[PDB]
Amino acid sequence: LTYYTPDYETKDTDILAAFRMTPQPGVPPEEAGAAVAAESSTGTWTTVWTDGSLDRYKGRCYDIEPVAGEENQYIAYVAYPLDLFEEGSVTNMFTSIVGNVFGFKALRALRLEDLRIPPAYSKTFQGPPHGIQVERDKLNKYGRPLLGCTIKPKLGLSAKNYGRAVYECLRGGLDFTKDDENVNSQPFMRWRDRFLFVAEAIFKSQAETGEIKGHYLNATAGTCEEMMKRAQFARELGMPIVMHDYLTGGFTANTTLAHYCRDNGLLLHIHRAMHAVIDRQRNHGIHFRVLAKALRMSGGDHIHSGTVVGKLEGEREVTLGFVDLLRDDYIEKDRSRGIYFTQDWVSMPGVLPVASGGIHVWHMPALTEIFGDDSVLQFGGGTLGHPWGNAPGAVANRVALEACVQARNEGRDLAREGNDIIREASKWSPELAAACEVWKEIKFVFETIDTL
Amino acid sequence: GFKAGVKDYRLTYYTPDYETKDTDILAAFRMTPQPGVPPEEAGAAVAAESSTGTWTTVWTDGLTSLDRYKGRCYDIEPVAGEENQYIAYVAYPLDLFEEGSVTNMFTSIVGNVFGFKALRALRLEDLRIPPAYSKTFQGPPHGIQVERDKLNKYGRPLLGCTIKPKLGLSAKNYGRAVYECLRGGLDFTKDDENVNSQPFMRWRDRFLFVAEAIFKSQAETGEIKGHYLNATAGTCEEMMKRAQFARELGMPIVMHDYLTGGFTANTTLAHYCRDNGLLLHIHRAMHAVIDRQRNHGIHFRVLAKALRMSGGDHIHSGTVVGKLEGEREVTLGFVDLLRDDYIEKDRSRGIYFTQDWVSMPGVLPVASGGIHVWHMPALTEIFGDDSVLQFGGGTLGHPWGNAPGAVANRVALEACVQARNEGRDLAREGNDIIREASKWSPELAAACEVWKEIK
Amino acid sequence: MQVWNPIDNPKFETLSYLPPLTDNQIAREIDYMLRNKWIPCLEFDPSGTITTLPGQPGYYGGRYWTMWKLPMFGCNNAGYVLREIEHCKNAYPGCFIRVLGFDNIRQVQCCAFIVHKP
Amino acid sequence: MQVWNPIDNPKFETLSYLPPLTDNQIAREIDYMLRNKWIPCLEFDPSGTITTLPGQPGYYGGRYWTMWKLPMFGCNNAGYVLREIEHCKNAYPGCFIRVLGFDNIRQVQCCAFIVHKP
Ligand SMILES: O=C(O)[C@@](O)(COP(=O)(O)O)[C@H](O)[C@H](O)COP(=O)(O)O
Ligand SMILES: [Mg+2]
Repeated sequence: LTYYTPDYETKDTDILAAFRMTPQPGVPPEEAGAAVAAESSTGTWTTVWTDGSLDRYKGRCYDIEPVAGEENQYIAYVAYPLDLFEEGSVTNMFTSIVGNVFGFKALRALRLEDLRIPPAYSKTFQGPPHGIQVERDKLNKYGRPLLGCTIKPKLGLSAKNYGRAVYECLRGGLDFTKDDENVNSQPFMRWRDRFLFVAEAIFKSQAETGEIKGHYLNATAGTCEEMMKRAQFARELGMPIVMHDYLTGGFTANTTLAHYCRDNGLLLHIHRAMHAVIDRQRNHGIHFRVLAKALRMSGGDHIHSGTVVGKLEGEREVTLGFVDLLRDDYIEKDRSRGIYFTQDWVSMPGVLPVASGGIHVWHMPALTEIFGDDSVLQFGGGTLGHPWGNAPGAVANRVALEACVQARNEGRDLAREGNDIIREASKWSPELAAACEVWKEIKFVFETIDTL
Repeated sequence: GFKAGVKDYRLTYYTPDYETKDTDILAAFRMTPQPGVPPEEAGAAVAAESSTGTWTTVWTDGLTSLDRYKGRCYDIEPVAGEENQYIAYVAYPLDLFEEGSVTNMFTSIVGNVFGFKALRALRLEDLRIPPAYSKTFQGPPHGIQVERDKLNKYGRPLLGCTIKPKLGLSAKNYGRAVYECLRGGLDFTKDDENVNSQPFMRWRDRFLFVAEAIFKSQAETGEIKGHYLNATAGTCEEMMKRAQFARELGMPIVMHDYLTGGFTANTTLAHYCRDNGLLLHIHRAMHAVIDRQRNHGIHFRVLAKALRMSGGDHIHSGTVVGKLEGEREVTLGFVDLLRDDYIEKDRSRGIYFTQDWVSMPGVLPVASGGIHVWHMPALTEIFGDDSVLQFGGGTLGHPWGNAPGAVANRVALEACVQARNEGRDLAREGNDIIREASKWSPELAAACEVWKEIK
Repeated sequence: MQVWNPIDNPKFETLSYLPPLTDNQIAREIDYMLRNKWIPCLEFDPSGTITTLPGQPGYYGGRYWTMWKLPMFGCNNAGYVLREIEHCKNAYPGCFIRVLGFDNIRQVQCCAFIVHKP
Repeated sequence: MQVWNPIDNPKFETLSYLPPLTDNQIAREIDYMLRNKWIPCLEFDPSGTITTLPGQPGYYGGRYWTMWKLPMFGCNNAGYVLREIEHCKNAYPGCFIRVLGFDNIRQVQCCAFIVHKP
């Protein structure tokens, strides 16, 4: 009746959010909606404490809908004034909206779904260091998706051996190479030698083929001083790109690094670790699209988006929606893909998506269709598990992609005629033939737990 | 030697008969797999994709010697009642971790295994840290005894209060209320987690006014007083600037948020606080998004152990009187995990492994959230005189003002302590002792009327 | 197993691993480009070496070429493009030749490939 | 439209874009120089390459040449200058030759152009 204004005309400088709620038996719905608004702001419906203007500092519920198909499920909408947030700080925003509403006992579960950030609040952030167009112009690569590979085994290899594999992999036809996310500095291998050996391998490989190559160097550390020390060396050597984990490291550290990278002209690659602890259940936690928006605001160039045919969960429509949210500039409302609000980015650069996690040659036609030529595809066991070696493995991966791109350009299908394309290509490639014979019947099909 | 192809995990990562060493890290998850997969394969899969393993056999492994860098599942126990639940146990070699980093330890155990398409849920329960990995950390800046020596307060729990719903206030009005509450008789005074720097109030002048109030309140009573100043920010240059200014004004304590800020910044702040001689107060926000549901997430007793090694002096722990038997045993156990030095195994209290801390300082627990005068003997008898009690609306709600509100709490606490130091039982007598003390103190009256008895 | 030859094996980016291209293939992409409304253009250069600098990330030498005439704005047939290529081949017979495309809405190129070698 | 040849097209500063110069043109500027009371001088060198340094603004290599004899002070006829050029051409037949001028009031040169190529 108070924290529930069923007519409030939302302004154009307000932040909006949408929760899904599971009330206890008996509690009326329009009563719980008003409790979420207050428990996320002041914590009262009376004026016993004010009389000190309030009102200009309180959130209000302005709509309620029932979820079709479920007898106990609702959607609540809440508006928040602009003067409640500090400019240029994601930590504050997260603390102010979600930091007490998930322990309310009168409820059984809660899940945040979407958020609308107005242009009057987005202009105070810096954003991605370079973007999409600038990186393509720097690397001089147009017309096709990029390729990459991760090194294995994880933990156990020395530095000379680590560098001997990068060269053979890089000399075969790939573009990028990466360190596992759990490789920082360990007794069996320290970082300052790995950097040097990787640099030597990169130079030797570049001099041979005649194209630009790179490798993502990990910069996660336990203190800020060490993290900043590990990037100045990479700047000194002339390497073009670095990597950082933003969920186990922090938002404060990620923002400091993004500023440094913008200042000194480097490229940033982000990894999403521990995220499955928050967004896997369909009735508790925070959806991944909110974290994607937060990262785009904080700063980054690449981001993992997941596959749909690998060893880890992921649905199609949902993915198609958030990928559009990540890359585009103006997005319209569409409830059939999980979009609740219209979003405007007022000229802010985009972010490249990345797909990785148990994939091989008999999966190219599909990937090439779900994602356009504006993504990066990674293959770790698909290159180092080839019956011959790392160079023969890399060549087989590039030929498949070239054949798929040519077939797409000639005006043929890809969902209906895909196996043929691969076969007609193995007829003239002695390396592609070997790979196809090893992984013919290896797929992953289970029941989805986070349907929609 | 190399055979390209795919194999099973239970062929190299399941060691039913393994004797653990004294430099190993142990874990314990509860799992619920999908229809089709036997339990053994599931356990083996977790150990593999968390130590050293992929999905299709690589050749670069015949030049590193495994059986020296791999994790192993060595026990699986079914859960009574449930039909598809089991407890697993994994062992991790010591050479897999970087010294002095909590970020690394977490990235490995919990990183990319809670999202496999062959499971439905997962939950981490406990961890055993060997005494050879802990000696590489610093721990809390000061501890328990050193802080008590610094403040010169013995024998009783400390008191505090928080500025409740009172935003949009100017700095001068904030300082006036702080001074009134401090002159009332309390010890500490908090802030508000959602207050860093906003158009209605910036931080420098708020710091100035609070510092002005503290000295003038201290002069009239001859006791040491303090106030927590929030230092959470967006970059690492702002946080350091605020900490340096707080040190320059000569304040004794600061405050930080460690779940939404990160581990790296928390470790940096702890190092600075140890170097320059300050106290650290830790607030836990957003924790309910992880540790609430019973079949997915991470239990709080692991985050407590991580906070103790990264560094801190105070931590929130919640109240334990509105619960019931059976429960509150977990809370009493993980309080002991925070304060003691040697904890033995006890399954009834939710302890899975024996933990030794080899001479590391303790952490003071904090209880808060809706409490008034009638609850004093219970809290005194449960926690003991090694905690901090925080009052909210029970101080600013007095009908006479803010200053008389603290006198009632002080009198009640002193009466409860005196009653305990005489042999009287604080559990059965309870409501009776408060009434006698209310007879010769007009402020305890007119407060024992707004708030009724227990039962 | 066989061994990839490391001696004197240069590559020229996109469509360099597939078998050699024919004139039919060539006049098939030019059409794909035209169907999406993009502006063609030609470039030539006598070398393909890449040079770096001591300590400047993101700087390389040898990325710019020489423009033939001007971008073919308002072109709706492919034939014209093929004639212009023969003119360029006749003019300078000791240089590489490349074909580009342009999108004015996102301000970025869209494709590039080689059609003549010395 | 036509295309400007980018291959093997060096230039030598002033008066290098106009059609080749004749001896009449040559003995026309020498007179213009003399009418304003300036001092002639000759210089020779076997190369014209320019070299830079990593991080020093305003430093280039290859700006100094070799002086023939000495500046012709107190010269009032052109003929003499033309004879001296033929002597220099006979002496070193595999070098460039330049003609300069000098103003002692502002302390600066006034003109320069090439008269012989290998
Ligand atoms: O560590 C790994 O398993 C990977 O390198 C894949 O290796 P393989 O391809 O060799 O299996 C990727 O990091 C995961 O895909 C991360 O998952 P997400 O993209 O969901 O973060
Ligand atoms: Mg990995």
